[PDB]
Amino acid sequence: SEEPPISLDLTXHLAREVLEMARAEQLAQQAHSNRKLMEII
Repeated sequence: SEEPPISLDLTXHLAREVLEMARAEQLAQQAHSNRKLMEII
């Protein structure tokens, strides 16, 4: 019910998944896509 905030702490760790991976995949798509468009113009 009330517990140590276990899910949150673990989210602390796997933020390297859902924030670093997510943010990286965004930077990747928005690098290469943007750089393709930019490379065109």
